[PDB]
Amino acid sequence: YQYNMNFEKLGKCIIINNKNFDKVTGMGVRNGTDKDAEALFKCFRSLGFDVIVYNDCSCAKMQDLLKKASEEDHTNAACFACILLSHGEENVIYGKDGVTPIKDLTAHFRGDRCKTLLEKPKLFFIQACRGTELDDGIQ
Amino acid sequence: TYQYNMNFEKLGKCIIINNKNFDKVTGMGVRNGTDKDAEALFKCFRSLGFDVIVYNDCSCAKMQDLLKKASEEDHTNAACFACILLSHGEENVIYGKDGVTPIKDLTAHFRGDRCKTLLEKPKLFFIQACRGTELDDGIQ
Amino acid sequence: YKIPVEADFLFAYSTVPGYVSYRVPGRGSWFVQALCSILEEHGKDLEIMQILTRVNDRVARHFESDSDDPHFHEKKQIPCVVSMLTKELYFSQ
Amino acid sequence: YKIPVEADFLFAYSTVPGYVSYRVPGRGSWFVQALCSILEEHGKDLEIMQILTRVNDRVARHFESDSDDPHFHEKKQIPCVVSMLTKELYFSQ
Amino acid sequence: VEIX
Amino acid sequence: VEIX
Repeated sequence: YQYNMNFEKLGKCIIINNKNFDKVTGMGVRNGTDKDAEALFKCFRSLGFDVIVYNDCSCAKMQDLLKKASEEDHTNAACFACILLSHGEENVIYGKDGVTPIKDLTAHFRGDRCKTLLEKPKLFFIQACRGTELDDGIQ
Repeated sequence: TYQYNMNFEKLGKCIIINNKNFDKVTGMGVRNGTDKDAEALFKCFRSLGFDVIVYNDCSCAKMQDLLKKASEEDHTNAACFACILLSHGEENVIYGKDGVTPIKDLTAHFRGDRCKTLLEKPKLFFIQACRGTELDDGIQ
Repeated sequence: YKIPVEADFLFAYSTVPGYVSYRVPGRGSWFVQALCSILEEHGKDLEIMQILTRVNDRVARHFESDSDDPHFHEKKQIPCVVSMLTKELYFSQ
Repeated sequence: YKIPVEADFLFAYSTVPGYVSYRVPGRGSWFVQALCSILEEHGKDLEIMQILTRVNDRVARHFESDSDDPHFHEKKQIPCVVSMLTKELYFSQ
Repeated sequence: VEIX
Repeated sequence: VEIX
């Protein structure tokens, strides 16, 4: 009933910390994201992840990063975690240069596309907007 | 304070929408098997303590109004609300016999600002429907 | 004092976005019949996410679509839980 | 014998579909700061859905926008957990 | 099996 | 507060 955590490693943790964006994108600097990223780094480090923080990544870069992790050998890892900190719209997230779909980033880890994380939890934590609606609250 | 408070006169309403037959114009088949779904579900949710109601072959207008009116009822002495949708579906959308209507519009009736008597109370939607056409092939 | 309007919803979809969901004319659909079976056994003692996670496991493991089956040769399905709940949910007491 | 390719994923979105998510230049974003604090206190002893549920609650309850805010004005946010997990997940043992 |  |  629980995932088996008896492994040499908890697993890899990728943190993508997009802060500064190309002016072509029209998007502001994401002030505050550094205090996020380093708070994230200690937490997931303290959990037991091997955390690496990449900054201001392009869409191609973001793709490459997850593609590469997809291709690593996770045989001795319990699980995988990826954390995305950026601007966003629904189903898509911003690189420095523009947008790329979240599905494409995560698809690399599908069971048929990453056999050493089969039956293993694959965790994506995403701090980004998903549209423009506001929630006004009540009570 | 880490669990929802379940001390209420009754657990709550369970609405089951059992769409089986569809208008030919929609191009959608009879959903053989859905009756056994619907029938396992009411027996099941009745046994938990819900006040279960089963609706059959609803139009989109029917589905909307029904959930709208349910939203507008008094849920003050109810712990929670459950709704189960059994129909054809495509991504973000679910079929009436008449055509399609979005899941968001159906559920929005119960938002905190639009159904104050289920405020701070769990609202459950169980959806048996397709969400697109992709197939999953498996692995190992 | 205030509460988000989209809060305290939970959505238990029979399948993941973009994908198909399976129904057996004799027996019923995989998701529902896995759902009920687990609720009949554990509805009264397990938290809602536990229940739905166990449902995820059974639909994923216990079900395939057979080889002689035309249209859809040995196919798989995984459900999809969307939780905006703010507390643990037990159906008792 | 087989397993769906979309299984065993979990997505912890900072917000629900269609909506915005908030960030404070001095302190950080609401979701991340709630996430970390809950992980800091409970990462090794609570199951992940419990963890993420508690995070939903804090973001839901502990945060507002004053009204003095020039653009947004007393707002609120609710995060969004999407689980295709098939087991309970604990980060220890 | 059939599909919804 | 800014939005992402």
